[PDB]
Amino acid sequence: TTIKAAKKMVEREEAVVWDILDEVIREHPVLLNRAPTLHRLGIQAFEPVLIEGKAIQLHPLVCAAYNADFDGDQMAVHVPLTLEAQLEARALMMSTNNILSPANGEPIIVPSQDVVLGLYYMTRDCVNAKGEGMVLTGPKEAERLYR
Amino acid sequence: VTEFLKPRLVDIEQVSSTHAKVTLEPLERGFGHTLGNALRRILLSSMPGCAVTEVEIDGVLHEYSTKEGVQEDILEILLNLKGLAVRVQGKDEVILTLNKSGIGPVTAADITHDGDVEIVKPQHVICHLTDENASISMRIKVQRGRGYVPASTRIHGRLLVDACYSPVERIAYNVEAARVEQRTDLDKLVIEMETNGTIDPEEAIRRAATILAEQLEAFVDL
Amino acid sequence: SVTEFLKPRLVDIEQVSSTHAKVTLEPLERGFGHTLGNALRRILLSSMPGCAVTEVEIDGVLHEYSTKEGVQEDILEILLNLKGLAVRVQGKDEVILTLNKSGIGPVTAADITHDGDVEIVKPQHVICHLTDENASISMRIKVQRGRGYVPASTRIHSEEDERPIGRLLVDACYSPVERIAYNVEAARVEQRTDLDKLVIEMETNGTIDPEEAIRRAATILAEQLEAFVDLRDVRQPEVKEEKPEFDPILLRPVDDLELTVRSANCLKAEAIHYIGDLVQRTEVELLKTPNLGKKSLTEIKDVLASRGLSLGMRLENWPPAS
Amino acid sequence: EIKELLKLGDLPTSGQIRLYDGRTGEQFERPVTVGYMYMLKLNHLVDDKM
Ligand SMILES: [Mg+2]
Repeated sequence: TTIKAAKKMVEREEAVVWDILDEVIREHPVLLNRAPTLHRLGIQAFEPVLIEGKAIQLHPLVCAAYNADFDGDQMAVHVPLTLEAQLEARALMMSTNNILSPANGEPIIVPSQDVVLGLYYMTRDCVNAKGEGMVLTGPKEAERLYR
Repeated sequence: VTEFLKPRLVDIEQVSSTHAKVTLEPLERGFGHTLGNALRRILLSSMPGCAVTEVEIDGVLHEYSTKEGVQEDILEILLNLKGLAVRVQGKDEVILTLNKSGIGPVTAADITHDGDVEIVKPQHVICHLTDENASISMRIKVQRGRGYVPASTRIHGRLLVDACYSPVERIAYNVEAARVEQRTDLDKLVIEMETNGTIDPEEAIRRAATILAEQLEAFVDL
Repeated sequence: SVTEFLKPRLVDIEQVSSTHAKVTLEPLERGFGHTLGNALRRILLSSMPGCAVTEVEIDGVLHEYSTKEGVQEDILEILLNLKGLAVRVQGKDEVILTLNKSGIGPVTAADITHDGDVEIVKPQHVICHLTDENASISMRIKVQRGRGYVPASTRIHSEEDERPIGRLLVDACYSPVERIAYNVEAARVEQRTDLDKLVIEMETNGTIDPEEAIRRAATILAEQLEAFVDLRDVRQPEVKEEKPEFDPILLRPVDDLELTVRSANCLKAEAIHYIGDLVQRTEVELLKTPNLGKKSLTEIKDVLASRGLSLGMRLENWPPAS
Repeated sequence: EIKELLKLGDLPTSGQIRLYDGRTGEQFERPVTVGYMYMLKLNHLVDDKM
């Protein structure tokens, strides 16, 4: 009940502070920002989650959006604090609302690499592979068969 | 301390009453994947159940035909029966007959019953029919085995079929993060399974757990 | 018969060397080969009770970044080598070994002062090289037992551990297994086929014994499996608790407060053993004691009251349990 | 000459060895390439940034 004790507690990191934080950011959006923000996507919003280390994990597709390679490229973060701002960031700049690039109405979130390879290998056809010629009672059936 | 962390699950979601999604939390830093993998490999292959494996339609002694009387090529009827789950108590093997006259579609409710066996979903649409005068006559030999037994290797006249003895239609599991009060991270397991309707999913999970415990029995000492 | 199959067992503990060991489990029906193999590999690599070094302190050292006239390797290399040491302890869960050497020579493992329960696994493990003539190294080594792996800074608990500057904190890396390979093969069993004889080969520190490690891992796996062998809605959350208000200090005796033993025998001779019954001891009911000056009373007021309580309060919660 | 050297060792010439995921326990198809590459560490470690 006193700010001084609050500073003491956050300085001692008693697990109470941990789950309190977990609750307090449960819906609190935040802003990931590339260093040179070329176009409108250079800054976007996300609902954060807690991880370890000092790095900033982020979904791959959106890192292809920023033109954000993983060569050590640093990103800045920005928490919107006033209620209007938070609701705004949820409404406009959350990534799930920007899939069509404002430049060209083509989809900006395109699976670029290391995932297209996966599917392309999956959706291929070796002529005589183990199991050719059967009949399968549904996709789940063939999945069980393959696993 | 060599005394582990056993989970304290939070949910057993039972959407559709045959397709369950269990969650467990927390596990050790690596136990998530190991338990998921062992359980999946057991449930898919090593899980005693019952299915149909031999079929004989007294007209079509062939692996292929176009049998008048229905609008289904024989292969379609065989694939439709391959999913026809059926539960048999202490009996180990039985043939069944399907003399159903009339017009409409063949359902499992028409299957000539036995005293011991039981049909899970008689509403299972076996096959439709010509609009007139077809009593498709077939005998179906079912069995009680281990798991998947493809018809190819079944070759060792007649008409076989790829048996599916295990009662799981599909199973997957995903391991996510799970925080403990200050601990960095642990494995939160999420097992989603869709079963053959002969037994509830949780029943299958506990069955696989028991089968693996019986496997291990000759090692633990407590 | 065709269902409810048989069960495996451990038929051999063949060790091709002092470290490389091989065990053979059989029989396995089908698929249980790879399943059990991978599961046991994961369990083994993950958690096995190890006993590697966790703490050291040498005389001349003030920090692991120092040197010491006489020893060839620097201090940091000595730390790395010590971490490389492999040892087993049997009774206790930690021990303090001592190593004293003087004169030219390669200071190795066996040259430490072993106790009756600690047991070095390989002597020629080189710790350092005393190269100067009258060089002397005398070090103490706290060796503890635990599970898994833990780095150094993550072991911080208080400031008294780092209070002695001579404290050096090697990151404990104890996991007796070093590599675990396995494979299945067709077992020519009594009367069946495709029964899979599983073979597990393990390169280990000579710390853990093969069958010992196997059975420990199997117990771990079986227990962790038992957590949902009968899974249910066991979900934890509950509310509206009624807690015994008294602080756990009251259950504890006087010696659980770091007090002088004289005042301890004094409150002994004045009918005080618990702490919930010395708070039921009025202030006039303390100094009447045989030979309380101020010092024993200093300890009394300090570790009883000055830590938050009073030197006797008219409380009416105790006993809620005694 | 690299092929000859690998042949001197008891390792396959293709420089590709089958594997086994520690998670699944099963194998990968398409024998992967595994060797011993040199790896540095740059003084851009995260402690100086975060
Ligand atoms: Mg870059």
